Amino acid sequence: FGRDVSDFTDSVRDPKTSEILDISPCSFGGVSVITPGTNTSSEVAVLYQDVNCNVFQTQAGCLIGAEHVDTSYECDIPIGAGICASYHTVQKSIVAYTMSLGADSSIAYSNNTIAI
Amino acid sequence: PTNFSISITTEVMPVSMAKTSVDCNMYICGDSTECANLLLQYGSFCTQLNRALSGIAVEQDRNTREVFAQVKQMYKTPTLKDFGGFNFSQILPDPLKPTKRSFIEDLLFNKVTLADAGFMKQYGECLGDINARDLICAQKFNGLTVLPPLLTDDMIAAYTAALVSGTATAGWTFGAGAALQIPFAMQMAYRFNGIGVTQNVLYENQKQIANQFNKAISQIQESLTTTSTALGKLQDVVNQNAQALNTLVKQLSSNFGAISSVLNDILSRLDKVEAEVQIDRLITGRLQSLQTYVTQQLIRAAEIRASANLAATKMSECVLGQSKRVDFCGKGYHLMSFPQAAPHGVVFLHVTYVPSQERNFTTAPAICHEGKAYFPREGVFVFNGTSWFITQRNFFSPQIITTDNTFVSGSCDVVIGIINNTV
Amino acid sequence: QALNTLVKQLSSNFGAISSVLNDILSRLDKVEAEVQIDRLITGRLQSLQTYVTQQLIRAAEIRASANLAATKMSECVLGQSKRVDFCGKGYHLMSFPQAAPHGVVFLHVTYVPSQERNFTTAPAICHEGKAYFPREGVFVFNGTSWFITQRNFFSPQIITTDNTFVSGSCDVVIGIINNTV
Amino acid sequence: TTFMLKYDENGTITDAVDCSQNPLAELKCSVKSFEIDKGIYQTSNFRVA
Ligand SMILES: *[C@@H]1O[C@H](CO)[C@@H](O[C@@H]2O[C@H](CO)[C@@H](O)[C@H](O)[C@H]2NC(C)=O)[C@H](O)[C@H]1NC(C)=O
Ligand SMILES: *[C@@H]1O[C@H](CO)[C@@H](O[C@@H]2O[C@H](CO)[C@@H](O)[C@H](O)[C@H]2NC(C)=O)[C@H](O)[C@H]1NC(C)=O
Ligand SMILES: *[C@@H]1O[C@H](CO)[C@@H](O[C@@H]2O[C@H](CO)[C@@H](O)[C@H](O)[C@H]2NC(C)=O)[C@H](O)[C@H]1NC(C)=O
Ligand SMILES: *[C@@H]1O[C@H](CO)[C@@H](O[C@@H]2O[C@H](CO)[C@@H](O)[C@H](O)[C@H]2NC(C)=O)[C@H](O)[C@H]1NC(C)=O
Ligand SMILES: *[C@@H]1O[C@H](CO)[C@@H](O)[C@H](O)[C@H]1NC(C)=O
Ligand SMILES: *[C@@H]1O[C@H](CO)[C@@H](O)[C@H](O)[C@H]1NC(C)=O
Ligand SMILES: *[C@@H]1O[C@H](CO)[C@@H](O)[C@H](O)[C@H]1NC(C)=O
Ligand SMILES: *[C@@H]1O[C@H](CO)[C@@H](O)[C@H](O)[C@H]1NC(C)=O
Ligand SMILES: *[C@@H]1O[C@H](CO)[C@@H](O)[C@H](O)[C@H]1NC(C)=O
Ligand SMILES: *[C@@H]1O[C@H](CO)[C@@H](O)[C@H](O)[C@H]1NC(C)=O
Ligand SMILES: *[C@@H]1O[C@H](CO)[C@@H](O)[C@H](O)[C@H]1NC(C)=O
Ligand SMILES: *[C@@H]1O[C@H](CO)[C@@H](O)[C@H](O)[C@H]1NC(C)=O
Ligand SMILES: *[C@@H]1O[C@H](CO)[C@@H](O)[C@H](O)[C@H]1NC(C)=O
Repeated sequence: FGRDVSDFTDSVRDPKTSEILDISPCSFGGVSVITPGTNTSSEVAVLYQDVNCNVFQTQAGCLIGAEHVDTSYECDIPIGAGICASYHTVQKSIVAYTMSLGADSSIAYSNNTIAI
Repeated sequence: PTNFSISITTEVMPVSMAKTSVDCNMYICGDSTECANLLLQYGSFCTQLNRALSGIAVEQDRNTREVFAQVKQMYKTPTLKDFGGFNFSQILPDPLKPTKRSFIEDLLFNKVTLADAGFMKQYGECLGDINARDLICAQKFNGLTVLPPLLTDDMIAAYTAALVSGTATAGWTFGAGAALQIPFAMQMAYRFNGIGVTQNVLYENQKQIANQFNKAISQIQESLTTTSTALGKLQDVVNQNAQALNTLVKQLSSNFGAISSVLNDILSRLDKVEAEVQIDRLITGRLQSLQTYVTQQLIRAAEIRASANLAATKMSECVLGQSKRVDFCGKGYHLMSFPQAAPHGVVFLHVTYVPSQERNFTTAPAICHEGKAYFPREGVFVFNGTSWFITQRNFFSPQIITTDNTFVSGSCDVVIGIINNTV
Repeated sequence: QALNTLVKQLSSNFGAISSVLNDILSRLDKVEAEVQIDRLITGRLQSLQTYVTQQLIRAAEIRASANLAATKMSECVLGQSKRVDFCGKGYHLMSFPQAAPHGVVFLHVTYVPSQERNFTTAPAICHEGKAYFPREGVFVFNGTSWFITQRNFFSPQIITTDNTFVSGSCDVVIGIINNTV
Repeated sequence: TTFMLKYDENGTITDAVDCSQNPLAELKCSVKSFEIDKGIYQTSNFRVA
């Protein structure tokens, strides 16, 4: 048999046909559930942390059950890595988007003028 | 003092740590499908731990939001990077550069050696190349995961760039709702006005001040590139956050009063009734370990929150205005500050004013002109060597004594040390 | 929620046959039931210790918040503070404290400039060959002549010897526009 | 399987959920409630049989 830094069998020699086999856990990864609220709707969006995979890939993982939106609102449901989800009228559905940092503005720089 | 120098110091403050979550059903009672029946009988001990850990996850994002997201307008890069001889390059981003961070922020990001939790460790990576024995693959197999932060490194860099651009262009005015345009010349003159000295020094020695500013920036860059232990407070956070998870992983091989520390061995040699005692012992021990880990994480989160609050206060005061608090922003007299991003922290660059060269002067408390005392308006009289003159306490600027720079009160009998002269 | 969780944590078998006593004591003799009683005591004592630890951790943060509130009261309420973004968003004028359940609410009266106006300006003015630097404020070009005004409110004022101080000559400073005092 | 039963003021069962039918039902089992507010919650990790 074999053992790890934590006591657990990872390598076992096959009785018949000696050949060394690796044993790994079946379950691996992470999953989160995004819901607009039971009172509003019963639909949910599931986000799997460690997968490549209406699917839509984020930096946190592959998020399913929601639709991609190319315009940026403020954040109400803070999904990781800058993505946010909300209930919008697209009937309604869960939509994912990148959070808006702020309002764009530019000020002209001049060496002779001031504002009072 | 007769001469001054411009010094730029650095201050490193952590703002957030690693955001983590645990799956107890996999850490304890791993894939047994028979022990899980006994885990339900022990009670809902897991919901409390997960709820306690979620609060820290929310707080570590609230801290970053409070520290950086202070300006509502996102100002653009002034695309000039040279205002009155003050070279603002190497602090603001360069459009013809791959990364969206400036040179100093890239150097800061290069110093910290993160454990590099890729946030996407797929089953294929942890199932192959097992000979490497990666620690992260060992933690994710036991239900210990690290969540990614809400604000990416690009958005924090954009926030710092907008803050620096607003400081360079707007000045101190953008601390309020609106921002008033002003050149960097009279902005520095106003900063020199609230420090104690007059506006004459800057408009007369702008070249020397700009040269000293550029040299200080270059020296800061060289110190960042050369020094080995600079972001130690930021590296310590990662070093403890990884060490706690590694300790929790290696704590799975302890016999908590049972025959063996590894299940599927007690269940294979003993029947249902006899193995339940050992399973309960192991569950109790591992639950105690999890509770200890959660308690230590909360205790660390308290200090991290305090540091984040201090960093936010220092940003709001030094970055968005001139502070008159002694030894708060920088060592010396505060002039301005520039914020820079850092891994799990923020770095402040404080521009200060330091007198350099001294000169001896004999002085008197007051002067008697015709029988009445002439006390100073603001400053101290000095004996330059030929006659009496009045000058400020921060720079030797001789001035002829007249009725404007002094106020008359009382007679020449109560005050001690009245030396006669003319006004 | 903490108290409710502590109450509902009384129905857990800490390795014993049952989570409710007077049942172990009714089916087992004195010697045999003592083990289960000790197990239950250990589990419930651990629960109590965890509750106390969490309460202490929360009390630390509550004390920090109370200290911050006391400092803000002593500064903003009992005087005018010159700290940026400490009392209120803007320029502090005064504050009023109000009571609240397990807390305090501050009402900060602030001053906020509203309307802007463009003005071209110069660092200094040359009168007869010597520089005339500002006393306090910045010179502006109102449109007809040169005037000096404060940075927080447009109040045109005629340039005289009172609102400026003479130092140096008109060679080192850059941007000297000639006018009269 | 694993179930959650609801008792009214009287001694009767009026509703029940299954802790494996849907991820929303699994989350409801984890929180021990029948109503869920808006937000993102963390359930048990992905399991293979
Ligand atoms: C145990 O018996 C099995 C019976 O299959 C053996 O496997 C065979 O081994 C021979 C060589 O001994 C090979 O030619 C066959 O192809 C194998 N068959 C299979 C189905 O794998 C095995 O080697 C025996 N083990 C020992 C230790 O004697
Ligand atoms: C104050 O010191 C500065 C330097 O800190 C002097 O300015 C120049 O400094 C450079 C660099 O050391 C020298 O090469 C120059 O010779 C200095 N200029 C001189 C001596 O005229 C500066 O002169 C000093 N005095 C004042 C009043 O600013
Ligand atoms: C501001 O500083 C930057 C960085 O040192 C200067 O850029 C360098 O300028 C020198 C002199 O022309 C060149 O030899 C280097 O190749 C430049 N470096 C880079 C990375 O571009 C810049 O010129 C300075 N701006 C001024 C003095 O106005
Ligand atoms: C539980 O039983 C009570 C008592 O029968 C029901 O509530 C009502 O109670 C009033 C007196 O307070 C009776 O006059 C009514 O007849 C009861 N209503 C009904 C519909 O029987 C209550 O409805 C029962 N709850 C259930 C069945 O879920
Ligand atoms: C994972 O997905 C990304 C896109 O998100 C893709 O570019 C990459 O090739 C994938 N990685 C692997 C190892 O398959
Ligand atoms: C001023 O005089 C004192 C007393 O003689 C002396 O110790 C000191 O060095 C002098 N300072 C300077 C700047 O010359
Ligand atoms: C005092 O000031 C006069 C101004 O004319 C100057 O000539 C003299 O050298 C000064 N005395 C000193 C520097 O000791
Ligand atoms: C200063 O102290 C000396 C003794 O050290 C004394 O002789 C002198 O009178 C004092 N001067 C004043 C102005 O008090
Ligand atoms: C100043 O004048 C007074 C009054 O005549 C005289 O007593 C004193 O000696 C003079 N000198 C000084 C240094 O005070
Ligand atoms: C001042 O002038 C600038 C440059 O033309 C302009 O963008 C800005 O809107 C003006 N401000 C006001 C208050 O008129
Ligand atoms: C400048 O001030 C004068 C004062 O008489 C006024 O008449 C004139 O309109 C001003 N110029 C402006 C507002 O452009
Ligand atoms: C201001 O900058 C412009 C170029 O943008 C230049 O032509 C002008 O001379 C500068 N003015 C002063 C007073 O330096
Ligand atoms: C001011 O007067 C000087 C000295 O005669 C002259 O050189 C200059 O052109 C005049 N105008 C300005 C705007 O400085």
